[PDB]
Amino acid sequence: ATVNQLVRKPRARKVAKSNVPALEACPQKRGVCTRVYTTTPKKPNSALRKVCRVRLTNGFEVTSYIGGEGHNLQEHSVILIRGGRVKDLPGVRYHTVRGALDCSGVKDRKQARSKYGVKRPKA
Amino acid sequence: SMQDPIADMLTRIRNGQAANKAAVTMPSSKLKVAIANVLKEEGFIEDFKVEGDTKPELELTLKYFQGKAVVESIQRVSRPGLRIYKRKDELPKVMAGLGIAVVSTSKGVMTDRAARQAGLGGEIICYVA
Amino acid sequence: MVTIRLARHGAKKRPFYQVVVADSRNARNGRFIERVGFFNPIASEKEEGTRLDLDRIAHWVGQGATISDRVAALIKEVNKAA
Amino acid sequence: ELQEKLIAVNRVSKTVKGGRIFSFTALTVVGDGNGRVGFGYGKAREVPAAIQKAMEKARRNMINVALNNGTLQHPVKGVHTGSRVFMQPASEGTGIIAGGAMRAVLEVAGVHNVLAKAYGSTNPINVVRATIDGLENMNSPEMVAAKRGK
Amino acid sequence: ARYLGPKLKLSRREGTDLFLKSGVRAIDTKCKIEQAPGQHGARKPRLSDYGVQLREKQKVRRIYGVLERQFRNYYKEAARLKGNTGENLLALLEGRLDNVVYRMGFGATRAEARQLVSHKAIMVNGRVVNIASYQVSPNDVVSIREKAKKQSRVKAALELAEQREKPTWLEVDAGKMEGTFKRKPERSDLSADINEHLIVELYSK
Amino acid sequence: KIRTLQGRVVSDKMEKSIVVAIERFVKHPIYGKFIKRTTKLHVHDENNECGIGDVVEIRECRPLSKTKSWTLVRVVEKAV
RNA sequence: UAGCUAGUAGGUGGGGUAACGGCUCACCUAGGCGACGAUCCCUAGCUGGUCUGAGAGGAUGACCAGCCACACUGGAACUGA
RNA sequence: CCCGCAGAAGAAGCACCGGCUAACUCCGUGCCAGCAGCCGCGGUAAUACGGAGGGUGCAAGCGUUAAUCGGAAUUACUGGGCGUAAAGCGCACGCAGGCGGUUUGUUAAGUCAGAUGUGAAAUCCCCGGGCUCAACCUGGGAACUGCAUCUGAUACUGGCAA
Repeated sequence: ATVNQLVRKPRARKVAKSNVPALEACPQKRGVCTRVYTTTPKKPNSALRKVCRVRLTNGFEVTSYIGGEGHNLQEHSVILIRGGRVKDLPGVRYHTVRGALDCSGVKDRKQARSKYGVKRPKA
Repeated sequence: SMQDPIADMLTRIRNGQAANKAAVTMPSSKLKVAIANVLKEEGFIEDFKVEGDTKPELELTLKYFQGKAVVESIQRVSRPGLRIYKRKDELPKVMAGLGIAVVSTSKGVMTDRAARQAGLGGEIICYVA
Repeated sequence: MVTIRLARHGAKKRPFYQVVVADSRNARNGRFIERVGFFNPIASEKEEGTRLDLDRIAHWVGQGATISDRVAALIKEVNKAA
Repeated sequence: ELQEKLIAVNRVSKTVKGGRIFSFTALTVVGDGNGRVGFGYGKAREVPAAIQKAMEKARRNMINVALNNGTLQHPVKGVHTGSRVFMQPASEGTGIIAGGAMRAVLEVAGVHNVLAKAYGSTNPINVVRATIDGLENMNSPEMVAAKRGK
Repeated sequence: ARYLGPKLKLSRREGTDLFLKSGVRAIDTKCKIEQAPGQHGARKPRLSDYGVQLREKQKVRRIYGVLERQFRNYYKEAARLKGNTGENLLALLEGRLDNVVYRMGFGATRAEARQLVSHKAIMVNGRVVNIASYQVSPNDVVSIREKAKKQSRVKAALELAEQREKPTWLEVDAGKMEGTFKRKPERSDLSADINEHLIVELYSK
Repeated sequence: KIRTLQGRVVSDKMEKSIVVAIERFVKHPIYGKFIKRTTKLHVHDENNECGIGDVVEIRECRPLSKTKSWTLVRVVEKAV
């Protein structure tokens, strides 16, 4: 383009909306949850995986996946949600926070201790 | 139509050097003879002469040392659609000073060195490789 | 009025004053007209640590400025010589 | 004493009547630490012979690159297919800063410190032969002096 | 801070004597060089370029016994100053008080020199210096006061010091367990095994 | 001396009133082009001397009324 | 978001401020602004600076300084330099 | 801030170990149990899932997330592109803009020199001083990349006349 074309109209950027409609740029929010679900993965892999529907305090309704081994979620309880996305299941972009608020942690886990939030035993 | 003869003959000599000619002819003006004088005093071009009153024209002859060309590259930086202006400290140094720079000053047109001792800023014309 | 007060910029438990001329109604270390000198109370064995410009303060006294107690004691301590 | 070091290796295919049959390729540069740097390219059936073939071919295509002290004199451009490169002297210290598939071809040149960067798409096969002709276009003051007065 | 671990593990992993054990029998039964310990450390690991850089960084770090943050700040300060970066960095690092105490010969290892420093022993200009992060200035005096006098450790260190090379830039002195600092050391006296440029290249990325 | 500016009328005539425009070049802070720029004032005059399309200088003085703050002194190249 | 604006733009005479002033009054003119963004919408206190990148830039206005506008929500003044 | 008391005492954790990127071997699980940032790994031999032992990286902290910039030459001025990929209007004709052949004088509006006033003090930077060492405080310079005025320069554009 020629310089006159620019001085008539300047260049334009891109908004580049982020991947978390959780919005407010807040790393963590609080929810209450309503029920439990199980759904199939996509083609190249196959297993059973657990998710949960959470009705947050901002009027948003989204679904999050729960990692670990076992859980203690039923009806409604208080949990913490963090950033992060799971590529396999279509329609989830959140990870539940293990070992905080009300979601109790896993048992007997020894390797990779910091995550999953369980009181590390000192013997 | 035509918009500048300076760019015209710069492109002409570049293409002539690429095609390995031995003579280039074009009309003349005071700017042309000044730039030719500066180039010849520095020494890229062999010589020049003028002929004709009502339709004067310049002739230039290139320079060779062996089959490799002499004028490695050339381009006009100032365009009739966008001007350039530099202060004393802003005289650019092409090819780490090995090359040359054509600068038009208040005192005339000469190399960058004499401008630097005189400390005068002006116009920029072309970059010779 | 126009006075000559004291202001500090140092860290906790380590003062460092800077004598300046400004308006009375302004803050301690805020708006000021022009710096004139400084004083280091803790100082050291080194001689430096007490400097002024007698000419400017004399001019400002001529224009109609007043004095504070500590700066008056300081200038009496130094004067041209004491 | 000449130096050498491998850069990259990848497989290929032909898919002839019987099925897929393979072969391997290698590329390598050489340098004596005082300029005069060449490269080679060859293919064979297996890597241990492929690299040997590449090095034995690499002895050809020698060039002569003028160098000053330990840094390159003036900037230089470089273009080939779809890659472009840029360089700058940065006299003394700071070592050499450059991207991958560029470090080796410059290291054997002998320059102990230089600054450079490559533009655009950077497939290693194409990127090489850019610094080569870039150094080929280089001029030291003696040559330009040899055509203009002093 | 500090390492607090099996030192000859790092001696063996690096592949060269690290001068940090410094007993009397500098012999094989102590070290077992060229083994690269671990479960199956017999295999050659086939280093890469980034690995070469990281290993050189590990060697230069462990030889002088410093953590990471201090090293990064040292590189920042060296780069801020004029001159060649690598030489300036090595000269600056050499100026640490513990290293010059070791080189004077009042100890056997740098770590024990630091242990001596932390316990209020070394004396300068009639004033105690607490920490080994101190930067010595040209034309200073290193000495030991009388509370730590008549300790056999310093005498043993003095007797075993002569096996080293007594670098020229520092005056050996030690007539009455007293010394004198002269100038900044330079490239010639220090060992030529260390390659400066690679560290700078590593921090480039 | 007294600072002056030169301009062009391109304006109708009200009772004791003319409008003037002035021009000057400037370097754009981004692309380096030079673009003509126009600014407009209002003037208080005397005896409505000047006419449409005339060149006249100008100088500032006490604020007289809204948007009217400059007055003329001399007129050069009378008429077109 | 393509046409906006009658005390709106000037002139004449009176009244009111520390002062010129459509700051207000009665009269006379037919105007002023606009494609080099007027009116109309959504959004935000402003700088010396901060962060980042080599430079150009790009986001940002936390504390410390400078200046404004604000004291339950709407409006008025007395008093006083 | 100094001096004294037998006193090893009273004091270490956290991530990773297929490529991207430093470091691996066994047992149980066997499209279930599951990870993961992209490639994707799992049906009987997992250097990737769970445990054990070793190794690797930082350490009074280490990992997870949220947000900003460069890697991005992926808004391209310094620095990209339009035959076949995302891209040249269906063609012409012409206001408002932009840009102009070639001489000689005049003009100082651009532009360039020199001086003056002004770009508040912190910070950013360089020589030093001090708190046992730095963090932190501070003495003197440096730039605030402009603005305005005055005196000069006339090769190139600009206004003038032939």
